[PDB]
Amino acid sequence: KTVPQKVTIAKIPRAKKKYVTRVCGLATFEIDLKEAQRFFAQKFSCGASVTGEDEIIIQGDFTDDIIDVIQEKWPEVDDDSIEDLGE
Ligand SMILES: [Mg+2]
Ligand SMILES: [Mg+2]
Ligand SMILES: [Mg+2]
Ligand SMILES: [Mg+2]
Repeated sequence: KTVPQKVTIAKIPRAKKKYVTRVCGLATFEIDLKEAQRFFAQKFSCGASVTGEDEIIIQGDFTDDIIDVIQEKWPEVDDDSIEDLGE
């Protein structure tokens, strides 16, 4: 319906690695993005930023393993509810 009248601002870091991994939709599971950002940063020892309403950016390509990491950390994310958009 009507899109909310609302302004958001976010700083987004320059990518220093060959890739960045963008994670969207954790908030639709009521996962707190600050908690998620902390987990990813500590888990991977790479930079992680909250960059959108429902969006986290991780420095590095973690697409081969991040689905299993997310599902282990937040097991409410069932197999039918998470996917790599590059595949
Ligand atoms: Mg991959
Ligand atoms: Mg692997
Ligand atoms: Mg899995
Ligand atoms: Mg798809």
